[PDB]
Amino acid sequence: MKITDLELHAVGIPRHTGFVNKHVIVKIHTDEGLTGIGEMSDFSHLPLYSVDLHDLKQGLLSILLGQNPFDLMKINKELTDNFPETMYYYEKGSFIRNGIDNALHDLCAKYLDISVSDFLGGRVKEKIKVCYPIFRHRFSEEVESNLDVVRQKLEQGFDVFRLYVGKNLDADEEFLSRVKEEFGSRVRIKSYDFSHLLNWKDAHRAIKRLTKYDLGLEMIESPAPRNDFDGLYQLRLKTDYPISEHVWSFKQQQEMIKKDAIDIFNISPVFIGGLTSAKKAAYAAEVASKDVVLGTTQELSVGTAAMAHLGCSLTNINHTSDPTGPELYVGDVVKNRVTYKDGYLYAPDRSVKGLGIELDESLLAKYQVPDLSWD
Amino acid sequence: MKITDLELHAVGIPRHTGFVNKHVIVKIHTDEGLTGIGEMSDFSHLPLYSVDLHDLKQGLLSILLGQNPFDLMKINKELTDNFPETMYYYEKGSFIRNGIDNALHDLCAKYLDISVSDFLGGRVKEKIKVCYPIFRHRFSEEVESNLDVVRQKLEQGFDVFRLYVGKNLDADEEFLSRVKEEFGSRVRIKSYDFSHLLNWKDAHRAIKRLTKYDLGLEMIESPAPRNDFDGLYQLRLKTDYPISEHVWSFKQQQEMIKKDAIDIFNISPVFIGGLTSAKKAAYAAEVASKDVVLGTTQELSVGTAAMAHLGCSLTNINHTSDPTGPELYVGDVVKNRVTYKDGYLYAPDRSVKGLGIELDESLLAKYQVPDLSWD
Ligand SMILES: [Mg+2]
Ligand SMILES: [Mg+2]
Ligand SMILES: [Mg+2]
Ligand SMILES: [Mg+2]
Repeated sequence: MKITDLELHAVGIPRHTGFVNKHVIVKIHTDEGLTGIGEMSDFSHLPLYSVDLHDLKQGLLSILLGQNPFDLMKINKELTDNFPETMYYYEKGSFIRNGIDNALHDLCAKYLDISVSDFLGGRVKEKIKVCYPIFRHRFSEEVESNLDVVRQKLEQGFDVFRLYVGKNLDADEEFLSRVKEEFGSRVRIKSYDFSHLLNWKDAHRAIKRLTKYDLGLEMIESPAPRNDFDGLYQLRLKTDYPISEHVWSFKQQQEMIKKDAIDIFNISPVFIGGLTSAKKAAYAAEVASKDVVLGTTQELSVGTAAMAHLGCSLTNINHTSDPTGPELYVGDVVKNRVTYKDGYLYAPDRSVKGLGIELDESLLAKYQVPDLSWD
Repeated sequence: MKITDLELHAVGIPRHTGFVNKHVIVKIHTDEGLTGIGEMSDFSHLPLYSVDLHDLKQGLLSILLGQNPFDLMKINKELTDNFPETMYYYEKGSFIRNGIDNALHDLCAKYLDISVSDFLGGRVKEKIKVCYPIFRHRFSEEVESNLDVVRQKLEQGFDVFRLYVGKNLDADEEFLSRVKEEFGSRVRIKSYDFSHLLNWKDAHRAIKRLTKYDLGLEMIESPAPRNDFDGLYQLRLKTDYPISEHVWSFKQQQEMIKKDAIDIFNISPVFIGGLTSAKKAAYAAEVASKDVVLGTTQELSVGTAAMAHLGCSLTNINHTSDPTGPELYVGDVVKNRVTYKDGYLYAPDRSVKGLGIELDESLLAKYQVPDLSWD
């Protein structure tokens, strides 16, 4: 069983709002005709530079050519050697490793004629609760429009949301007030995400005023600057609600563990380098008796399916997760998108081997983009 | 006075050893006909991906177009907003910001008809001591070769070196023995650099045996894994010699200051985002009563000149520095290549406005490379 070729398809799929996120669909071919598919999800994040995919295909091929796809530990070590972790949330190297590792899982699973779920440790549950995002308000005028979004998604089954806050507290508070007023207990906002915008003391004051509204609130996410472990710790001591933070590197996770800086580790394959790395992160959390939730960068169906399988295999996910990326896009590049129902993400049919998702060539072509350049 | 255009020239200049590093020469044009030149030094570092320069030029132009080059604080803020610090030693965004900010210094100085030295705080000295690098031995068989290097470079005036260690302590030890044997006090090895290869306890063991040899030893550099602040501290306590570490981000530097983890801050524009950022880092070290030394990524003449001006303006450089990049290359792209005398790097003629270095279009074209792709 050996890797014989690699394909990278750049695609740009617009969100209902207009922004066109760029992703790279991965295909790993073997000598036995089995192909693994993966997704280097959402390259549209700072820094404001873009990677040469022609050069990248060459580098990755030199690494993968002739390898046994089942050598996940060996391959991932080499990937990390070439694409180091940098303690940076949006390191493009993480997205890259993610697409490759996830494609390898699909490949191995297909080879064994089993679902990726069975390759990841099996099932603990068949679905995991997720939430839909309401991006941060900048002006009070944006409130009405977001209430429409809430009413619309609730109508579709999403009764839980997560709100990005910190930019305009008066607006944040107006929104929450309007939500409690109209929906009562029909809607829950499980997290207030500050996206690392405020210093911990400023976040403390914000938390104090926003939490006057508790609509099934489960956590406060990223309430301090990136890598501010001490600030997270101090804030955790002053806040009743669990503090959650994204895991973007083992070094960063190690520090938050050692310093008992947070309560919930937000793990997402794309930010940590793939399923192999995400599992290690989740297990590290488990060994430390810490809670976990699956985060998101807003991936398409292929990337979301990866989390569907991983999420349904973990015993330490005790809160609502975030992967609802497909809901923000007008399209995808698969024959059948991931399944959501009543605010839950379902792990693909366990009887279907591999990831349980299939690429649609006509759609790959339709959304194809020449490169990953910015606008 | 406004920026009207930008040019990015990718160049590949082979090292005497053969390896061809890639750099990007920067030209920032204005409405008054004045052009600032800069250098995005050595992109040939991991991660194993390359930046699209056509896309990069568009992104940088969108930032700089129409701006007043004297608004250094405003521009650097916008540069950092688009190219965030990542606590990673070789973040390509740092090299990018460096080239731009350095070109802005040249541009501003040219406009004012003054040397960059006088735009940076003037002169404290006219030159700074530097050292030539002896890269780490992997096999004892290499000791002979490196000894020939020392003899040749000493003959050329370089009486101070820095030795990279950690791979083969037996070899490092043999080399140090042979050098003390053949040259005695004729040569000094001011630093034993571990390049983050060993965990602090293992480095402690190495240090104990390597420092049996003291040829004007000034510091032990990077004796702990990248960002291992606690490790640096513990090692700072057990080591008599000063501990130095490279500064790659303000967050990293802030933490090393807070924990008093090191004694000497190794600052180099390329790793921190340019002269503006390097000055802030140096001043922060000064406020903290800490020493500074100028580091290097092996830049060419334009990049080295930036440090020559900077180094000669600082009051807290009390040790030998590292910028001898030009010595490793077979050529450059300037009319007046940076040279050294008796192991010293002199600040450029204070009578020459700007950086004091002029590009040579013929050499620029000779060493031109189509892109920054890997080989
Ligand atoms: Mg978040
Ligand atoms: Mg995203
Ligand atoms: Mg060093
Ligand atoms: Mg270098």
